[PDB]
Amino acid sequence: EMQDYKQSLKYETFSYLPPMNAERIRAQIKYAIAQGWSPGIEHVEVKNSMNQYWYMWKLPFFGEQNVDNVLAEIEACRSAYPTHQVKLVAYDNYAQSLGLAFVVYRGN
Amino acid sequence: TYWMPEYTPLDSDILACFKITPQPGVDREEAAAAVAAESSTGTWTTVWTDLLTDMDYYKGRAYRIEDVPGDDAAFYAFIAYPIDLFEEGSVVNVFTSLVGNVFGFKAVRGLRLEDVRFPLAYVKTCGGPPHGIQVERDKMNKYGRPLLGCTIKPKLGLSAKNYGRAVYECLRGGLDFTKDDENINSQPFMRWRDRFLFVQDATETAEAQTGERKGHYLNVTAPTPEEMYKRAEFAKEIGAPIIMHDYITGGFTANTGLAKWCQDNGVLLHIHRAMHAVIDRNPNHGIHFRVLTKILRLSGGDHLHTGTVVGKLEGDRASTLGWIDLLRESFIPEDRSRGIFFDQDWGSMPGVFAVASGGIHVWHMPALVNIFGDDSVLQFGGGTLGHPWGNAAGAAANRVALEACVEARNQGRDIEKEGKEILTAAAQHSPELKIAMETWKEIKF
Repeated sequence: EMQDYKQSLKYETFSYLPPMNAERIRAQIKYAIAQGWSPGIEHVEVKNSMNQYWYMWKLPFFGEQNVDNVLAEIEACRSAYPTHQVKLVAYDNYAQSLGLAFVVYRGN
Repeated sequence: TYWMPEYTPLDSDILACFKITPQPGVDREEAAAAVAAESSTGTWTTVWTDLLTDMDYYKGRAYRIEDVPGDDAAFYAFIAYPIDLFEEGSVVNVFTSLVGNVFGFKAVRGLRLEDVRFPLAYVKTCGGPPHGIQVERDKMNKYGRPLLGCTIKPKLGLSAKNYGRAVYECLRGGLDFTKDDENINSQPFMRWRDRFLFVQDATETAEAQTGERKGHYLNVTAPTPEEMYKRAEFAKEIGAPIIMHDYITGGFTANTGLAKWCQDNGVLLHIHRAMHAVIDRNPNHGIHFRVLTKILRLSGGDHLHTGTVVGKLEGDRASTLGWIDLLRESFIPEDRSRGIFFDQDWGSMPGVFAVASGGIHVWHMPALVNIFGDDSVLQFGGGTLGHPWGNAAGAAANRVALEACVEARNQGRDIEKEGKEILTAAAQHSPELKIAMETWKEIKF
């Protein structure tokens, strides 16, 4: 009855849960905005996932209150870079940190 | 000469709050004055050399007495000490001056140091955390959740290579960190250089297979400073990102040196509080853990064990939450309900990760996430190593539980109220979590 643990690459926060659908992604964007954090989108080649510096997609979405626009930009970033990993972050200016960061598409 | 109820403390003064349980009949003001004297000048009777000095300036002064709510046999004495009584950048000197002799005072039944106000001008002279929470998150590339760790057991008898095997299996399953026990230094069954080498191999192997940064708190607590620094240097040499020190048993001089070295060499510093309960448990005699928390933040560490909060009853948690704020926040206002006797300003000195450890398992996850929030390290020993499918599976169960609680929290759910449902739903996608839940469910007969 013991089950063997199957090893695979992971992608930091939320990567131990099933990948997020639109509804789950929207809920995270809404959270970040409610905390006063600025959403941002980044992408990178799969092999370079551990890079500290991923490519920025456009600029962070400062003052952005519209969850659907952020999700649309995630999808647009995917379309522009269909083989890349795509990450959502949320900048916290007071902490000089990220309140949230997770990989939306794990790459291919 | 030491009871000065009209004295207004200066913003540069160090302040102390002592709970004094006097011998019945001893005048409160006299006892307060006596504690001020012993902790500054030591004496009441003038000798000729005193008259060579500015006696009005160079003394502690007791400036306020209060009742202790609920305890008629004790009172609080508030004492102010000019900043110049102390060596700068020296928790050793501040501590020695305040607590070196006064706890033996025969006119009290007990003395408890409850809190110490370190003025900003003194805080700026201390090195503080080598990195602190936000820099550590940047260096490890970890955001949006508490960090997860595990202490390897048994504490005795494993070879370096076998110990490394345990480390490897925990890390590959999803823990961010593993930890040396406080008692693991260099023993015949596992010499430190071998431990460091096999642990670093384990760390590198798990990091490669997960694509997440890993570390292991390699204990550099040692017989002498030379040995401590040699062990720290070797960790740096081999690429280990984090080391550990037992700050109370190795001691404050050693700790402060090591923290400066870590700041200078980019190595993170996990602090274990071994022996704290010898000093901090008795409510009428000793030094409250909140003082030891301030001392560590100034001496320096990037993580500090704080207690788990969940291990106390609901009405008994406030003091713990108070010292967690003292450890992490920039400014902590006075709040007697939480045992904070003075406003404490840290200015720009970074905060330190609060480490929850001791008897916790997956069912505590909702409460831990709710109470500690993201800037915490949650350590699961028995709760990882005791998983029926082994350490990788154990780690993965804790990681899934953690991530499910964080996602739910972010969605706006009341995760303590809905904890069982949140965990149950996550367990439908994680066999490892499902059986972990079975393993540690409290069975009531």
